Amino acid sequence: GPGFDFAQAIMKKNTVVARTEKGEFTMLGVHDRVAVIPTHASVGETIYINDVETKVLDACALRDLTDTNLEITIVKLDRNQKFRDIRHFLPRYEDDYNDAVLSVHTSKFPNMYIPVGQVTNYGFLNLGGTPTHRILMYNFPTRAGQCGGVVTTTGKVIGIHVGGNGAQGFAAMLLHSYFTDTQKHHHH
Amino acid sequence: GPGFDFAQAIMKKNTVVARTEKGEFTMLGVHDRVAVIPTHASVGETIYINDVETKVLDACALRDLTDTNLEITIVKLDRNQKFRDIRHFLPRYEDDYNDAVLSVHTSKFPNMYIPVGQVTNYGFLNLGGTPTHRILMYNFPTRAGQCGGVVTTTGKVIGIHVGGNGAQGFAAMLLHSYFTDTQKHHHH
Ligand SMILES: *[C@@H](CC(=O)OCC)[C@H](C[C@@H]1CCNC1=O)NC(=O)OC(C)(C)C
Ligand SMILES: *[C@@H](CC(=O)OCC)[C@H](C[C@@H]1CCNC1=O)NC(=O)OC(C)(C)C
Repeated sequence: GPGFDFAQAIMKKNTVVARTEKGEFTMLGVHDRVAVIPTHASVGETIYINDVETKVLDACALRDLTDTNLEITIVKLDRNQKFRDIRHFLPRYEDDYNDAVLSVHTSKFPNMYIPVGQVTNYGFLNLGGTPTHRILMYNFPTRAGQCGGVVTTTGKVIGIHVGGNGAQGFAAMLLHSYFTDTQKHHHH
Repeated sequence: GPGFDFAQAIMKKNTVVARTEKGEFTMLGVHDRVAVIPTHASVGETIYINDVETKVLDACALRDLTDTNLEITIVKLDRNQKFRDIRHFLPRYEDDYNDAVLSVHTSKFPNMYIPVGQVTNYGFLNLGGTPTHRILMYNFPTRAGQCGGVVTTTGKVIGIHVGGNGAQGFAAMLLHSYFTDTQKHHHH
């Protein structure tokens, strides 16, 4: 019994449509003015958020300690509204999951929910020719237009959709420690 | 709070993918080997059901007593499996509804759910140049590929999706009396 109600609460308060030179993506807002988007979106210095041109104050394309793409880009946005803080719904650790929902919020699909079933910690993925780590996999035929879609179970936001091979879909994990209010160094 | 669980139970036991010369449509099975599909599908003497070629034993393109298109075609299929009988979930009368779900089951979207919000008894619609009666309307930007999609609230199957103008979506009603085990006359 997929957590449709939870998915819908997340979509309603915590997603916007983002558009870059690469097209539209569902965008999950995490806290304050911080959101995520797949790294293949190629975030620049500005982005459209619900068709409003918006200054990108920071964009961090995450990579692990092997210097490998994680496919998550964290963005800080110059806008007035704060996102509801949903960090407490992010998992602490890598995990497998049951009965997940993928939800999309784009111009073409402003509110759509797809039960993808079981989600497994998959690991390595050649993503459009880019070596990528920390991938989650579900046996569902996801399509173009669903990148950035949010993967939830009840009470957890576990990843965002980034790829698919026609039979399976792939999400980059979200972990709680990606967003903890932290320390000082030169990142660009 | 949309009835996602109800929608999912209907999709799981009572839909198949149907494909005609016009493309793929979600197809709702109602009872025995009787199903529905939008009249614009142009059902012939055979149809594909989950990619299996299937004899169409009867196809009745419903019209009202003004001789106007209702956009429902009832089909009787030569296949082994019986549909779970869901006639008791069909409304008796025309009505307006709250918080409906539209669900799609095609090759491209084998399982997708879209909350469309309020559903109003709309009446007349010029559907792709065909005058049509008994239409339901929802303020949601439905797209090509969603025709045949099932419109539910908890406990009722109220219509199938047939059209849209980019801002609103339109479904043809289903009424309980369309499927009551009835009497004798020449219909073709
Ligand atoms: C989401 C982004 C997209 O559609 O970009 C257009 C090129 C894509 C989702 C998968 C496409 C096929 N099925 C999917 O679930 N991801 C994507 O295209 O990844 C790259 C690496 C850009 C090819
Ligand atoms: C469903 C059938 C379809 O896609 O046929 C391809 C021509 C269509 C749904 C609407 C299209 C735009 N938005 C919709 O919600 N219905 C449709 O195209 O109706 C006709 C009468 C065939 C034009």
